[PDB]
Amino acid sequence: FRSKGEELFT
Amino acid sequence: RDALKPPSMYKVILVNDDYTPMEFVIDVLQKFFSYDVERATQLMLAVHYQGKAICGVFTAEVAETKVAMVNKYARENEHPLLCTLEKA
Repeated sequence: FRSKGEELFT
Repeated sequence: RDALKPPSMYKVILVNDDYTPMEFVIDVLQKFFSYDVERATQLMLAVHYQGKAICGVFTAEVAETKVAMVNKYARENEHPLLCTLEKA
């Protein structure tokens, strides 16, 4: 999948 | 026709793709499989890094409803996220 930079707490 | 005794069980599988946002998959896991965020995120990552993962194992009817709901929810949100079933 694609991240959007959050991120990520795991 | 056929027989009796235990039902056949089915694995609900999430498949990886390059376009569904991670945040979205996490949401799916909480929404449709009762995962908390922590477990949901780890499972999303299992999918992300391994290419597929088992979200749950259920009786055929329960499994099919999950899969149908997951895929409908993905399309309605314009994501290609694919949920599928496998006989356990």
